[PDB]
Amino acid sequence: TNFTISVTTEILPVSMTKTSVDCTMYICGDSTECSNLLLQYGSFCTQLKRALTGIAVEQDKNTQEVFAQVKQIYKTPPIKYFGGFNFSQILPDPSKPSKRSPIEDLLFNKVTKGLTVLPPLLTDEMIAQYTSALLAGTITSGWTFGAGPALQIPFPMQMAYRFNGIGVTQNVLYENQKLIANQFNSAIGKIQDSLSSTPSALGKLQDVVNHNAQALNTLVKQLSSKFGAISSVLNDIFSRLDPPEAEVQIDRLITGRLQSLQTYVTQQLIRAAEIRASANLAATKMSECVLGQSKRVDFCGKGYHLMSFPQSAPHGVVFLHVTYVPAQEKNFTTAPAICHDGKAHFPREGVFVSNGTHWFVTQRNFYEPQIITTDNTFVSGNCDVVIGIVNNTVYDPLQPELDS
Amino acid sequence: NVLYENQKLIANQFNSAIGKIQDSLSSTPSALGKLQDVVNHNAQALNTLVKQLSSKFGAISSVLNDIFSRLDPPEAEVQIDRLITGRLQSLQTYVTQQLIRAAEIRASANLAATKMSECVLGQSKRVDFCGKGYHLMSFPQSAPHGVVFLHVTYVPAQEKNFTTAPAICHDGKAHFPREGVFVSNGTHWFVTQRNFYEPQIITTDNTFVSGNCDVVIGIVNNTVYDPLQPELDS
Amino acid sequence: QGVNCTEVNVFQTRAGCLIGAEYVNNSYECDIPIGAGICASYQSIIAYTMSLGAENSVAYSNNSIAIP
Ligand SMILES: *[C@@H]1O[C@H](CO)[C@@H](O[C@@H]2O[C@H](CO)[C@@H](O)[C@H](O)[C@H]2NC(C)=O)[C@H](O)[C@H]1NC(C)=O
Ligand SMILES: *[C@@H]1O[C@H](CO)[C@@H](O[C@@H]2O[C@H](CO)[C@@H](O)[C@H](O)[C@H]2NC(C)=O)[C@H](O)[C@H]1NC(C)=O
Ligand SMILES: *[C@@H]1O[C@H](CO)[C@@H](O[C@@H]2O[C@H](CO)[C@@H](O)[C@H](O)[C@H]2NC(C)=O)[C@H](O)[C@H]1NC(C)=O
Ligand SMILES: *[C@@H]1O[C@H](CO)[C@@H](O[C@@H]2O[C@H](CO)[C@@H](O)[C@H](O)[C@H]2NC(C)=O)[C@H](O)[C@H]1NC(C)=O
Ligand SMILES: *[C@@H]1O[C@H](CO)[C@@H](O[C@@H]2O[C@H](CO)[C@@H](O)[C@H](O)[C@H]2NC(C)=O)[C@H](O)[C@H]1NC(C)=O
Ligand SMILES: *[C@@H]1O[C@H](CO)[C@@H](O[C@@H]2O[C@H](CO)[C@@H](O)[C@H](O)[C@H]2NC(C)=O)[C@H](O)[C@H]1NC(C)=O
Ligand SMILES: *[C@@H]1O[C@H](CO)[C@@H](O)[C@H](O)[C@H]1NC(C)=O
Ligand SMILES: *[C@@H]1O[C@H](CO)[C@@H](O)[C@H](O)[C@H]1NC(C)=O
Ligand SMILES: *[C@@H]1O[C@H](CO)[C@@H](O)[C@H](O)[C@H]1NC(C)=O
Repeated sequence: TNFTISVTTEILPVSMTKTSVDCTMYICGDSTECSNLLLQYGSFCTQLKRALTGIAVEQDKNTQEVFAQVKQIYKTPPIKYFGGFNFSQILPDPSKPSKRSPIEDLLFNKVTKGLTVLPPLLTDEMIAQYTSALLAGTITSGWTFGAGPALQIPFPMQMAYRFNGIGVTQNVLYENQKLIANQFNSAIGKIQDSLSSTPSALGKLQDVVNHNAQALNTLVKQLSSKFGAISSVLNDIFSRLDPPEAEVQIDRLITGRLQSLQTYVTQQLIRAAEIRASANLAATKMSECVLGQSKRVDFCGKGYHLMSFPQSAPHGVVFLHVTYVPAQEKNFTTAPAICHDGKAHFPREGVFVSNGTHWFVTQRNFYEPQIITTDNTFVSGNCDVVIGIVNNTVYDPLQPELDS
Repeated sequence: NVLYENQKLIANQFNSAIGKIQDSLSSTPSALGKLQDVVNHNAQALNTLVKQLSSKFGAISSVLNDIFSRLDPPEAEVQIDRLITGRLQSLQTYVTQQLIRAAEIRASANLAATKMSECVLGQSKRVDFCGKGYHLMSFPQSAPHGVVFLHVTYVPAQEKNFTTAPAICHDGKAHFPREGVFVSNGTHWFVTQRNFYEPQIITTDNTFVSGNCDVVIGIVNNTVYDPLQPELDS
Repeated sequence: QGVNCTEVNVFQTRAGCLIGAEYVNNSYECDIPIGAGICASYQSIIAYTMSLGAENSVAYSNNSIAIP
């Protein structure tokens, strides 16, 4: 008999910090003789550089395909009125010079040698602009901007279409539009307070950052490993040991460093494959949950899915899944059919409902009792085939027209 | 109904689009760029495996026969062991790279299988899953180490401004469209679908009554045509 | 990458300074990505900010609709 508007957050990583590995000065440093000895090891460093560049361009492609979904940038109208609905938490703040939403700003604040950190092609600014354009397109044109050109639509019309897509009539929208707006604002405030008060809500991105930092620290610390040699310093071996054996010691040290580098490359490739799968999932969620209404259960949040609001996250994307949750169920009596003059009547789209004395028809997702007429019912067969049929009359709207 | 209205126009547009994209496929090498990059990665792996045989791995020669016939056996065994473990490490690196590439290829093949299960053998209601816009159908094609789907999609065009109302208040009752929407061209109100412009007279067959019109916001006043009164007048 | 050329057509970016390409205030479609909000392209070689797309501010109203 009642409904609740709930906002849930889903965090999906996009990519990581791009890393470039220089084999020559990490394995052998500035020693010319060590570099000459490493030239007899083949094309290991070239293969690792090719793999790292492939991983970097793969991450760039994933970031491009998860964020740049539309080629048209949409701007919010100067009037921020949507029938009493509030959207200042997800809209960018003109006061902030970063042009980011307060939710986006809080999300950014909550997330904190031979290695060069290559900056991503898309930084925070244009990613935030992309999210703002997508939010404007989905708040003004609905899902039509993802289906071609922008087709403007009022916000109540878009909401009525969305609830009609999940089998809820638009009559309950106009009766409790203020209630829907107040529930949406309360849910937005509650989820903002929850995300502000929960440091563990960003576990995936923090775990990815910590794993990358630990991998970098481990690779740094492997340089001090002796690997069975007399010392971990190449210059000490060169200036303190005879070359005949010192070359064997250098070979052992460089093959130990090469094995550590191979382990790091395999770990990076596995992590990149996992993040690519996560980014493909995030792109699917962006294409389905945000750019349209999805009838899939549990794909875009708990319960019936209405829409999703994308937000910019550090090395990730956060979806604000606003959903429909029924509540306050009430006991009622059903009927397989209605027997009238030997004919069985079945509801066209609803179900027969009874409170104990009378019988009505109502929707499955909401209690809207209506008089059983011939417009919303169809006749197919007689009453002796069905089991448990009840006895009731069917009101004919055409009858009073010729009664008088 | 609009499909039967302009079936020849739809056929001509489909044929023109098919011919245009067939001409564009020959002039665009970036379409098969993923397959070309896969082939290039395969060739690079073969080149790396070939070049790994030229590596001395800190020894004096890259041929084990030369080491066996050139150097003293009590330490030639150690030299051959070093060459064996170096080439074993190279082969292990190649095997791990092939396994990662196999995982990526298997994920892509599973995605392609899902796409052909969704929008090839049937109609998928997903938005932009396998085609920009309202996807209509896809035409599967065969490619070397790849698959190409000729996706056909529905793209609306030539939008027109109109005035809409949430409902219509007639005789103290609010009328809501069953599947369409109320639009106005300036003087009269008409009902049409959300994807095409097919105006119609406001009739009770495609509208339902639920409550009165004082609870709604933004309603306008207009009459509702019902053919029962003209039927019963004569 | 990350090496400041002040202690080594100059345009200093976050990733690093670009030598040989001139910065252009106007923005076009990128061809060769670089990163840190900048990239280079050939037209002479020039560098410019990314073009996110054509600006299209749709007129929004609570009673206006657009029917294709
Ligand atoms: C359905 O639930 C909502 C709240 O979940 C009810 O709205 C409340 O109504 C009471 C009195 O009508 C007010 O005092 C509260 O402030 C309302 N809450 C909110 C959040 O606005 C609503 O009345 C319920 N409807 C039915 C039919 O029970
Ligand atoms: C929408 O929500 C924002 C944020 O909750 C509201 O802004 C608050 O307004 C009250 C008084 O109007 C101030 O005391 C708060 O400091 C404001 N908060 C922020 C973060 O600015 C806003 O009033 C709501 N309504 C509209 C129409 O924007
Ligand atoms: C079941 O619902 C019906 C419809 O609301 C109830 O019938 C009305 O009941 C009220 C108060 O009992 C009367 O004032 C109306 O005159 C009744 N309507 C008609 C058409 O007779 C019915 O009472 C409900 N049954 C129970 C057990 O609550
Ligand atoms: C509901 O109506 C049906 C039909 O009017 C009733 O079924 C009749 O029951 C009597 C005795 O029980 C039989 O003699 C008739 O042959 C039945 N007719 C049919 C068409 O089945 C049924 O009894 C009624 N139920 C109640 C509870 O009154
Ligand atoms: C809106 O559309 C209606 C129907 O298409 C127009 O009504 C017709 O207008 C023509 C032009 O003079 C008349 O010849 C017809 O007799 C009208 N039909 C009816 C049923 O009245 C109407 O003029 C249009 N309004 C505007 C502002 O263009
Ligand atoms: C639309 O129709 C309604 C009902 O026919 C109008 O409401 C009535 O308006 C008259 C004068 O405008 C009042 O004397 C009545 O008391 C109103 N009745 C009710 C139930 O509110 C409404 O004014 C019409 N709208 C316009 C713009 O003319
Ligand atoms: C709809 O817009 C008009 C201005 O065109 C405004 O006066 C009215 O209050 C708006 N209605 C709602 C419900 O926001
Ligand atoms: C509809 O009107 C708005 C402003 O009134 C305008 O910006 C828009 O271009 C119009 N639509 C068409 C298709 O001309
Ligand atoms: C490079 O150095 C100059 C002066 O040494 C400084 O002004 C400039 O900010 C530096 N560039 C960066 C990117 O820090």
